[PDB]
Amino acid sequence: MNNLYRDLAPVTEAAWAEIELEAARTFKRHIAGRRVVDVSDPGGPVTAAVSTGRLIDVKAPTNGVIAHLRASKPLVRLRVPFTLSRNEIDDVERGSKDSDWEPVKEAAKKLAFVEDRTIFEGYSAASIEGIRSASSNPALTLPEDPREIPDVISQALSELRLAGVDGPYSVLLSADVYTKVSETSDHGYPIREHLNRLVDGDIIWAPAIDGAFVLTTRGGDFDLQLGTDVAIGYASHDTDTVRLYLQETLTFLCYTAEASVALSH
Amino acid sequence: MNNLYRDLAPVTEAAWAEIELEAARTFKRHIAGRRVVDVSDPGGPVTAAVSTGRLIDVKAPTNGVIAHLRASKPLVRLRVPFTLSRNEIDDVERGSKDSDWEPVKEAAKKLAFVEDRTIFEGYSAASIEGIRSASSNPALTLPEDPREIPDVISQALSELRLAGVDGPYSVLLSADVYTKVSETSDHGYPIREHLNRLVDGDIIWAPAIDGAFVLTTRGGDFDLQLGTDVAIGYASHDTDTVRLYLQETLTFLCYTAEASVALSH
Amino acid sequence: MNNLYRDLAPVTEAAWAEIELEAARTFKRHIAGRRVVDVSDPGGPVTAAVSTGRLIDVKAPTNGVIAHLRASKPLVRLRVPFTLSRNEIDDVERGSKDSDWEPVKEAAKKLAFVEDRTIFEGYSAASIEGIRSASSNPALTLPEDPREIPDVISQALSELRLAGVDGPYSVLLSADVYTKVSETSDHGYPIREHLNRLVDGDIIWAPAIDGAFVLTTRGGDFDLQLGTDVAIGYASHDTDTVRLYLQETLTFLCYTAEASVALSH
Repeated sequence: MNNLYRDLAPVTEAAWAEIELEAARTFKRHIAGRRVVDVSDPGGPVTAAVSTGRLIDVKAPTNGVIAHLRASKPLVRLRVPFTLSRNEIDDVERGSKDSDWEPVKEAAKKLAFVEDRTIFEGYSAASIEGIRSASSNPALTLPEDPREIPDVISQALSELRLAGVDGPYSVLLSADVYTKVSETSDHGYPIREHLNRLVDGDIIWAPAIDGAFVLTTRGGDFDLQLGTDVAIGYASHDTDTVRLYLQETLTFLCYTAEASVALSH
Repeated sequence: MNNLYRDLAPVTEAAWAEIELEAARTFKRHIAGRRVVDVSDPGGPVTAAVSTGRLIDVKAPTNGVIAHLRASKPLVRLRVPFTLSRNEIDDVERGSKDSDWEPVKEAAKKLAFVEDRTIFEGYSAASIEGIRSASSNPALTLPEDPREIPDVISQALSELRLAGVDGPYSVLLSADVYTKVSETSDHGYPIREHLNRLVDGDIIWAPAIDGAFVLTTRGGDFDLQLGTDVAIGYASHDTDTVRLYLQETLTFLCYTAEASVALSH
Repeated sequence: MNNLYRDLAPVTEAAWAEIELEAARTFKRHIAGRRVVDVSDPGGPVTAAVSTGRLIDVKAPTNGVIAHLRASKPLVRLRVPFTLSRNEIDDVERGSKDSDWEPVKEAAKKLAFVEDRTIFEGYSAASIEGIRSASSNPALTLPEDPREIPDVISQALSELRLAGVDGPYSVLLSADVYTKVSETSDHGYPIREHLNRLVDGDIIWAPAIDGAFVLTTRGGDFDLQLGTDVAIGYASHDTDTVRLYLQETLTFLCYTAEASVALSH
């Protein structure tokens, strides 16, 4: 066995398949960073840090010796526990098609939100600087009126052009901004269509992030190093409930500071 | 023979083919639920219920025994009788191309309307909860002005996005709302074109339903379990008329409560 | 895994085999309905109802439509929990041949009694009418004197003959009546031998039932529809005990009302 004690869980194979399907569907639906950043292959449970290739000055041990520490970025393991009714798990085998997988969906959405906020807004406790802070380009402010959002999007694209970066550009919108651009139409077209016409990439729904992000998907700028991908593990169970969790180990590294523009307000 | 005593009917094979063609054409034209919901293969005349996989607490027969009833949803058989002039049936063989199949068309439209209302508006007597009642998403109100319908459609799509559901979205419009969006044009385009641009699915004409419905066609949310599909049977005949009927046995089950948005007014 | 979490139980394979052997032996010993009624093949955990082939009038959804509900009989799941000492389970591997399987025997006898009472005495909460109530033939009264039991048995056979039913006849006796006929002898022969001479079937010991039953085993009259057969499942365990259960899902249907005679007192 491995650390996910799934064999110890009182969950059937059919219920396991349904739970995995629900978690994967929700995570894919609510994730936005993986669509733009480079996702490394999982390094395995052993992997604990990613080498940045740099050196840190440290006080030599003896005279006449120059000592340097090898810099690295630690992976963080993020775990989202959730509990399931054993009645629904048992109902799956009985042919039930509407088992209550809401805790799975909530946990998957929470994990996706944490991952996206880590990639974009950063996670200081994990020594991760997000795309917003690492952006050397000036930060714009989203206007209140949705019809003026294409203006600031064009301004951000102009800033990226002045930064000399190439490759397809993708716009990431928060839930509020995405809703505003979708529900507002101009010239018989929603504002989201205007934004999609502006860039050759795609308009990404990013409910976890704040404001908006404009960045290039040429590759080699944003790296999401994965220790292990999203997995479902088992914690404990009662006679009527099972306590599972969703966990993953990752770090995010930004290499190019001028490859993104961050918008707020 | 089977319960459809077609061999006992005074209807010729050519007239039978014409009647079946008319009934199938009208049913396909006037049906909307089958285009969005999952339609099971017919289970045969024996099938009487669909297992929901759940248990119902019942009072044990003896001490020390725990008893549970197996929950299921009963299929309902819906029959629409209609009568045909024997003169038209006889005229079919004589080469007549304009036989009066209006009763067939009326019966087929009535059966399609009953099926669609059962799927969407529900049929309580058959223990069927429609999509409208089963929708956990908030219910919107269609504005009187047709030009504002894309606004509430975008609002419903935003609600579905907040519900975390994926897959292509299809908008179902009642006869009144479909007529209003078709006959009203904005920016040199009918409002129906705006709605079609909003969603990646299709705008469905649903004359049976009320208001509008926005839902995802990803699959696995709406299930139409069929005992037997639509068939034409024979009841009786006079010297000048034949009494036939259109019948089908079905039930509708909704599995996902957040996969649809219902609009009224 | 399936809903019987046997892999999660702290029970060895040898102890499992002993427990299954004990449960099967006790159930076969104490069961009487399966010897006379037709036992269907298990339909699987999904099966929740059995179609009776009939229609129920329901209030049409729209005008000009005739609607009928498909009648069915729900399966009932009967579970008999029991607890075993972990010391005995561990002793099985150590070569112990006299492990305490009394809880298994008690649970198996209780399940057999519930099944037999359901078949014969009925279980109203499960919408099951027993053989006694479904019997259209008049009900006889068993005399107090065991030597007069062959008289009423012959009377019941005469009633079955007047009902025009054929096939071998089997007499089912309650524990009290079986004990009385066995322990009482006439003409150097127990009364049970007289009863066995009366019918071409067999005298069945039916400790669950009350009074006696005379019925024909020609087939096609009494049907025991099985969802799942008797199985042993796992519930929980302590450091010294394991909580298991015996469960099965079934319904009983009587097709011929004149194929049985029920005796009381």
